Amino acid sequence: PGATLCLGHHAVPNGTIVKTITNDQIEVTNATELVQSSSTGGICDSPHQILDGENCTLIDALLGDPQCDGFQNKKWDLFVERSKAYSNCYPYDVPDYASLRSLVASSGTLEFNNESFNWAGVTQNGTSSACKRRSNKSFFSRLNWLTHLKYKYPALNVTMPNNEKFDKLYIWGVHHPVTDSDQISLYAQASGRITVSTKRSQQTVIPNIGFRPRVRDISSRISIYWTIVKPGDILLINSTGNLIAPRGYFKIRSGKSSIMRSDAPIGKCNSECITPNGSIPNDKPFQNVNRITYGACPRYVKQNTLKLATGMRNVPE
Amino acid sequence: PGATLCLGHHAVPNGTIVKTITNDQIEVTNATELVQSSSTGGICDSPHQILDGENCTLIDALLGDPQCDGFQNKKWDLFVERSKAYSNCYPYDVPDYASLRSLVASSGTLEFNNESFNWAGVTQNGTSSACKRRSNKSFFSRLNWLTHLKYKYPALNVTMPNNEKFDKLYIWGVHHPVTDSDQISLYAQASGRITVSTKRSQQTVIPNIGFRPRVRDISSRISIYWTIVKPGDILLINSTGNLIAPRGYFKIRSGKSSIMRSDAPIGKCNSECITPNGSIPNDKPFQNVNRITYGACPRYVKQNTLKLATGMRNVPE
Amino acid sequence: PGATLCLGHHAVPNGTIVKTITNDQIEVTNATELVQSSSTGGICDSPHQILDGENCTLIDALLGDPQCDGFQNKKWDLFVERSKAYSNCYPYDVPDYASLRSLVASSGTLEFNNESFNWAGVTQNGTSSACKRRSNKSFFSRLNWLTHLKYKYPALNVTMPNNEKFDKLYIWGVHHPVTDSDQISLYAQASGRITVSTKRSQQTVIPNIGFRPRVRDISSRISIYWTIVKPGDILLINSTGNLIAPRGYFKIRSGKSSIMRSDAPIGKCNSECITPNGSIPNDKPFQNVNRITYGACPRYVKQNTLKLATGMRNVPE
Ligand SMILES: *[C@@H]1O[C@H](CO)[C@@H](O[C@@H]2O[C@H](CO)[C@@H](O[C@@H]3O[C@H](CO[C@H]4O[C@H](CO)[C@@H](O)[C@H](O)[C@@H]4O)[C@@H](O)[C@H](O[C@H]4O[C@H](CO)[C@@H](O)[C@H](O)[C@@H]4O)[C@@H]3O)[C@H](O)[C@H]2NC(C)=O)[C@H](O)[C@H]1NC(C)=O
Ligand SMILES: *[C@@H]1O[C@H](CO)[C@@H](O[C@@H]2O[C@H](CO)[C@@H](O[C@@H]3O[C@H](CO[C@H]4O[C@H](CO)[C@@H](O)[C@H](O)[C@@H]4O)[C@@H](O)[C@H](O[C@H]4O[C@H](CO)[C@@H](O)[C@H](O)[C@@H]4O)[C@@H]3O)[C@H](O)[C@H]2NC(C)=O)[C@H](O)[C@H]1NC(C)=O
Ligand SMILES: *[C@@H]1O[C@H](CO)[C@@H](O[C@@H]2O[C@H](CO)[C@@H](O[C@@H]3O[C@H](CO[C@H]4O[C@H](CO)[C@@H](O)[C@H](O)[C@@H]4O)[C@@H](O)[C@H](O[C@H]4O[C@H](CO)[C@@H](O)[C@H](O)[C@@H]4O)[C@@H]3O)[C@H](O)[C@H]2NC(C)=O)[C@H](O)[C@H]1NC(C)=O
Ligand SMILES: *[C@@H]1O[C@H](CO)[C@@H](O[C@@H]2O[C@H](CO)[C@@H](O[C@@H]3O[C@H](CO)[C@@H](O)[C@H](O)[C@@H]3O)[C@H](O)[C@H]2NC(C)=O)[C@H](O)[C@H]1NC(C)=O
Ligand SMILES: *[C@@H]1O[C@H](CO)[C@@H](O[C@@H]2O[C@H](CO)[C@@H](O[C@@H]3O[C@H](CO)[C@@H](O)[C@H](O)[C@@H]3O)[C@H](O)[C@H]2NC(C)=O)[C@H](O)[C@H]1NC(C)=O
Ligand SMILES: *[C@@H]1O[C@H](CO)[C@@H](O[C@@H]2O[C@H](CO)[C@@H](O[C@@H]3O[C@H](CO)[C@@H](O)[C@H](O)[C@@H]3O)[C@H](O)[C@H]2NC(C)=O)[C@H](O)[C@H]1NC(C)=O
Ligand SMILES: *[C@@H]1O[C@H](CO)[C@@H](O[C@@H]2O[C@H](CO)[C@@H](O[C@@H]3O[C@H](CO)[C@@H](O)[C@H](O)[C@@H]3O)[C@H](O)[C@H]2NC(C)=O)[C@H](O)[C@H]1NC(C)=O
Ligand SMILES: *[C@@H]1O[C@H](CO)[C@@H](O[C@@H]2O[C@H](CO)[C@@H](O[C@@H]3O[C@H](CO)[C@@H](O)[C@H](O)[C@@H]3O)[C@H](O)[C@H]2NC(C)=O)[C@H](O)[C@H]1NC(C)=O
Ligand SMILES: *[C@@H]1O[C@H](CO)[C@@H](O[C@@H]2O[C@H](CO)[C@@H](O[C@@H]3O[C@H](CO)[C@@H](O)[C@H](O)[C@@H]3O)[C@H](O)[C@H]2NC(C)=O)[C@H](O)[C@H]1NC(C)=O
Ligand SMILES: *[C@@H]1O[C@H](CO)[C@@H](O[C@@H]2O[C@H](CO)[C@@H](O)[C@H](O)[C@H]2NC(C)=O)[C@H](O)[C@H]1NC(C)=O
Ligand SMILES: *[C@@H]1O[C@H](CO)[C@@H](O[C@@H]2O[C@H](CO)[C@@H](O)[C@H](O)[C@H]2NC(C)=O)[C@H](O)[C@H]1NC(C)=O
Ligand SMILES: *[C@@H]1O[C@H](CO)[C@@H](O[C@@H]2O[C@H](CO)[C@@H](O)[C@H](O)[C@H]2NC(C)=O)[C@H](O)[C@H]1NC(C)=O
Ligand SMILES: *[C@@H]1O[C@H](CO)[C@@H](O)[C@H](O)[C@H]1NC(C)=O
Ligand SMILES: *[C@@H]1O[C@H](CO)[C@@H](O)[C@H](O)[C@H]1NC(C)=O
Ligand SMILES: *[C@@H]1O[C@H](CO)[C@@H](O)[C@H](O)[C@H]1NC(C)=O
Ligand SMILES: *[C@@H]1O[C@H](CO)[C@@H](O)[C@H](O)[C@H]1NC(C)=O
Ligand SMILES: *[C@@H]1O[C@H](CO)[C@@H](O)[C@H](O)[C@H]1NC(C)=O
Ligand SMILES: *[C@@H]1O[C@H](CO)[C@@H](O)[C@H](O)[C@H]1NC(C)=O
Repeated sequence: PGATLCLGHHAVPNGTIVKTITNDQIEVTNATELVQSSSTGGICDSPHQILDGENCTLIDALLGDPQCDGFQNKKWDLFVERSKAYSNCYPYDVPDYASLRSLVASSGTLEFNNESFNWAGVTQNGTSSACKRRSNKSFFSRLNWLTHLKYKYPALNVTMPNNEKFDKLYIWGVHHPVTDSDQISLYAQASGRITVSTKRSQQTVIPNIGFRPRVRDISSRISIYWTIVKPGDILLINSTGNLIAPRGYFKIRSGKSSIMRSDAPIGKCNSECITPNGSIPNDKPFQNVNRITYGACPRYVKQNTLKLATGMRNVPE
Repeated sequence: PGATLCLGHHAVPNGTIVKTITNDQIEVTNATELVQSSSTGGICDSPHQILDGENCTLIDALLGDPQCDGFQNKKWDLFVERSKAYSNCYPYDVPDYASLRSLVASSGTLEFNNESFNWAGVTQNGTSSACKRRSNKSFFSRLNWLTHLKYKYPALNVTMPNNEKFDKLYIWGVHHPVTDSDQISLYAQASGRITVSTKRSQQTVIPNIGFRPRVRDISSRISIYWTIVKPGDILLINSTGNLIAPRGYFKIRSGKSSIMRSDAPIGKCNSECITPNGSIPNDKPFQNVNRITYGACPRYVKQNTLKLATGMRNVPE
Repeated sequence: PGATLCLGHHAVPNGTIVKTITNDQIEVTNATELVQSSSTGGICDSPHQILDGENCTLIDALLGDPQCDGFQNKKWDLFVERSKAYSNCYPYDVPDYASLRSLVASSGTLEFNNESFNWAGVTQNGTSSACKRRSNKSFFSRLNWLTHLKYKYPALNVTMPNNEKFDKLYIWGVHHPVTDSDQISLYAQASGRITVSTKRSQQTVIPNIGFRPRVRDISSRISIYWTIVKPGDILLINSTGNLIAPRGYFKIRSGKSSIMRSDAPIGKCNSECITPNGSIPNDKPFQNVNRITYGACPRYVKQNTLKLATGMRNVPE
């Protein structure tokens, strides 16, 4: 009689369909998903330092809009900007806004140091009803609106050396009055011109008098500029009117900081990978949640699912 | 005696040489080409909506050059710009020309709506011998050259609200006269200044009087600018001279539209993939016709040919 | 008794560890390194034409700084800029500096042709103590500082046609005086304005009078601009003061030329691939020396080492 000895392999009743080089649909005993397609819906507050902008854009927190005083000197790994954020100060624009936003986001700090600028012969600390704190007329916290003193505005020619070991970021502005009579009532002369320079750079800006549409009841504008001053260099401000003066400088650092637009709530939890949709697990190599990511994240791909076989071909009985 | 039974495989007299991981030249029984290397030489007019610019650049058709009146309100999937195209109106430049061209190309429409701007106290509809229609002096169809009325040009301070559900694109310009006497004869005052603003943006432009080389016998210039006005925002134009005024707005859409430089003829045929060389079949995954493509196109690669084996190794008798 | 016949394969005592799809560490009999991780430390002077900038930036050699007279009309495949390089002429800036540097680097030539500009009614060849040659006051070699003649500066309205078969690059500038009295003592009128145009382009620049920090004892500045003039086009310079005039044009070529920042010494040797660290062998497909490369170079990758098996699995006795 003898015996029979059969060689074989396992199978399962419930196999999984995968793709190969030669077949778009072949059943294997087991597979694992390589694309992360879901988020928790919230941004975990750990392990990255998250700063929720709430009502404030980064630039409003920089300039010191009345709703953003809580942000002074704060640092972040990720600044989260909300779609509802709105400005509540004097109407302004920033030529190159995207660049200033980027460079501050990347620096990751609003650390500010006051400096004693000698604004000889002018009135300091100008305020406006378009920028209230506690119903008092106010202004951007980090800027100094200079105006005439006893109907004179003598030329400014003011220096601030950088004797630090680090770079300084200066934010400053030019005021564009609505009319020629406004120009005279504020600055006591028919126009201005502002030149801000260092040993290696120069910027001159001309105020442009005229009407813009009313925003928070103001038809004038402020235009915001910035200047970086290296160790051993010197800031020189030379102006005859219309200067929205710096009060000091911001520290500028380098590191891993960034900014993200999201309306996702911040939660008490721990996740390395942040998207605008919320944090996502990062076990998988790929994800199709969002191209926008921050941290140790799977790579964004177009596919919904990619199944990696983890077993043999399934050949059921 | 018994029998002999031989196992074997086919071969062909005429095999094809392919590349593998271990051999740059191995003969197989059959192969297929994966790189499309030829075009028909013409651009098929289907299934994309093709607009042949003929003598007109997109920007000339936008502004309304005399040779481009046939283009009014036309739409396209692909605007085809010809190398022979030339301007036949007042000499102009567009700071950022590439961006205006891109944004209009991408929008895919020249749909224009006239609006009633109140140009109180000036002469409208200025014309020039450098921009003829039917030998009559004329001007860009979408722009309004304003000049003095009875040797006065009172300040303009004109508003146009956007109460639509869509964005409006405004095209406007500044006239740079050749001389101080030209400035006075056109605008009745020594210079101009133009500020165009919205609630969220502002542009001011200064005319610059002086000689440029003659183009179509004109040594002055026009510089072209644009402004996008969102729903609920308001256009404000404030100027004292030198304004080349808008007559209305263009619709701005988003979609699949673009622009291509080509001298290929347009034919009555159907092809999904367009290159400057002409339409190409899109059965193959790769092509080496042109990096510039539009539609469902193979991907551009450097290789002339890539042969995919579709049979076994060929081992002839 | 009979015989025994055993089939087998070789092995070595000293195998090499490689990575595969299924194992990060498997021993093979032999392998070869695919990542170049070392340089010689010097830049080989062959086979590319190397131009060592020594104390000169490319832009200083272009303008004709006193330390850069040896560079006149030189050509390069690779211009090497040293970190110690410094300027020793009148303090200047170049709006778009990076672009002018790039376009000259890419052109690969400082070939300069003088032209006879008719500067009727002004003093030519102005010099300064901030730009010495042999202790004599001097100026940038390729620029012409125009000033008043007998306390007059009549308007300039000067033409230079391009009747060549090639494009011309013109470099020119605007002088920004420190004070209103300086403006008058140099140019005999209260301000300037410079318009440089062609048939297809226009640039106007306004001088901006004021103090900048002293650099080589000068608080004024020069701002440098450029203009390309095509065959058949015409350069037109129209100015009333503050013009730092061109003396001629540079040739502009296209080809394989570039620029690199490096402090590596130049040696007498032959290597196709240049990095800032020095030349590297290019036998391997990859390298981790520097992302910055010039010539026939391996591709930059993050890995230190990638070992390609060149033998079987090593199974020692
Ligand atoms: C089909 O094939 C897949 C892939 O091989 C198998 O999935 C693995 O299953 C094993 C055994 O259950 C898993 O091992 C466990 O992993 C946990 C950590 O999870 C990591 O990866 C997952 C991915 O989903 C993430 O959730 C997470 O962030 C981690 O990165 C460990 O915590 C587990 O530990 C447990 O056992 C150990 C034994 O020492 C103890 O220390 C602990 O007490 C603990 O209880 C465990 O190691 C493995 O993660 C799975 N891999 C993947 C990729 O999912 C399936 O099991 C297989 N299915 C079938 C039916 O055969
Ligand atoms: C060497 O190997 C290649 C690849 O396997 C073989 O090429 C295939 O040959 C078959 C049979 O001739 C082709 O099948 C036919 O395809 C036509 C559609 O063409 C598509 O792909 C080509 C690519 O060149 C494009 O021109 C075109 O845009 C399409 O995307 C069909 O129209 C044909 O239909 C005919 O038969 C069917 C049968 O039902 C009928 O419905 C119709 O009446 C009609 O007459 C047909 O299906 C196939 O396209 C080829 N593939 C490729 C990639 O070229 C070679 O045959 C082989 N050579 C040898 C000697 O063995
Ligand atoms: C482990 O596996 C590797 C890869 O197979 C083997 O390395 C090869 O070894 C052979 C024989 O020594 C080498 O052949 C020689 O190449 C020289 C040119 O070098 C090129 O590549 C190297 C890469 O390091 C560069 O240095 C160089 O820039 C070149 O691009 C030739 O000059 C040699 O010529 C000599 O022999 C010929 C015979 O005709 C004569 O003409 C000359 O007189 C001359 O003396 C020779 O051809 C080959 O380059 C190596 N390849 C690589 C990638 O390194 C190892 O040998 C093997 N190790 C073991 C223990 O088996
Ligand atoms: C130049 O044109 C602009 C735009 O048309 C004019 O601005 C408008 O000025 C009026 C009058 O001051 C403003 O009216 C005010 O509206 C507020 C808000 O409702 C109200 O509280 C005030 O009592 C007053 O009615 C109007 O808001 C403003 N419009 C815009 C769009 O800014 C400007 O007056 C013109 N200048 C001249 C000199 O004519
Ligand atoms: C750059 O800073 C300097 C230094 O303050 C400014 O120059 C100074 O400007 C003032 C006011 O414009 C000048 O005073 C005026 O002089 C005229 C001439 O007699 C007189 O009529 C006026 O009543 C007034 O006194 C002053 O002379 C001048 N100083 C120098 C050294 O030139 C300059 O304005 C600043 N630039 C900018 C853009 O702000
Ligand atoms: C400032 O310089 C420019 C450039 O040299 C001068 O422009 C030139 O002006 C002359 C005289 O009007 C133009 O001549 C005309 O040429 C046309 C075409 O052949 C002809 O039909 C007319 O009868 C006349 O001869 C010339 O085209 C023009 N050149 C350029 C390059 O634009 C300008 O006159 C100078 N301004 C002053 C105030 O000197
Ligand atoms: C922005 O729009 C406003 C409103 O039209 C413009 O302001 C107005 O400009 C005119 C002409 O410059 C001023 O009239 C002039 O007043 C002087 C002073 O007495 C007089 O000598 C002249 O004969 C003439 O009548 C008008 O007062 C002024 N209105 C206001 C409210 O300031 C302004 O020019 C526009 N800006 C631009 C850049 O166009
Ligand atoms: C406007 O402000 C600037 C910046 O504070 C003033 O520039 C400074 O001017 C002084 C006086 O000319 C310069 O002093 C000189 O220093 C050199 C080098 O040590 C020395 O050789 C001279 O004998 C003299 O002491 C100083 O360098 C310069 N500072 C800077 C940073 O540029 C300018 O004077 C002010 N203008 C007015 C009208 O007040
Ligand atoms: C562009 O080039 C033209 C041609 O040279 C310049 O125009 C000319 O400018 C001069 C000086 O500004 C004018 O002469 C002046 O005329 C007035 C008016 O009577 C007189 O008071 C002065 O004493 C002087 O003679 C000349 O008339 C004028 N020519 C023309 C045809 O307008 C213009 O300045 C140049 N533009 C630039 C930005 O440099
Ligand atoms: C995460 O957020 C993104 C961005 O909003 C979502 O992608 C959008 O999905 C909508 C449909 O819900 C589409 O209309 C848009 O085209 C998508 N936007 C972009 C920018 O691609 C995405 O669905 C979200 N994913 C998850 C898993 O929540
Ligand atoms: C399609 O058009 C392109 C662009 O003109 C052709 O590519 C050029 O070919 C010429 C030689 O005829 C070269 O001198 C240029 O360097 C190429 N230009 C570019 C931008 O790469 C191409 O040959 C055409 N292809 C076909 C199949 O017609
Ligand atoms: C070649 O030069 C590069 C650039 O300086 C070197 O890369 C730097 O290495 C230092 C450490 O020595 C790091 O701190 C920097 O982050 C690196 N710089 C950049 C820009 O990546 C590199 O080490 C040199 N390689 C060799 C083989 O000499
Ligand atoms: C943000 O603004 C809204 C009103 O727009 C207000 O209800 C809310 O209290 C503000 N949040 C903070 C944190 O100030
Ligand atoms: C301006 O305000 C600050 C407080 O913000 C104060 O320290 C300073 O004395 C004020 N200066 C003047 C001139 O009013
Ligand atoms: C285009 O211009 C040429 C002359 O340059 C003319 O022959 C042709 O008729 C024009 N085409 C159209 C469509 O107007
Ligand atoms: C300007 O021209 C248009 C026709 O293009 C006409 O409707 C309008 O009445 C003209 N306006 C004036 C003020 O001449
Ligand atoms: C470069 O400058 C240094 C001083 O800064 C000098 O020692 C050296 O001789 C200069 N080199 C050349 C080539 O002129
Ligand atoms: C300017 O200098 C050059 C030499 O660099 C000389 O040829 C020319 O004659 C000088 N011109 C004047 C007007 O001084």
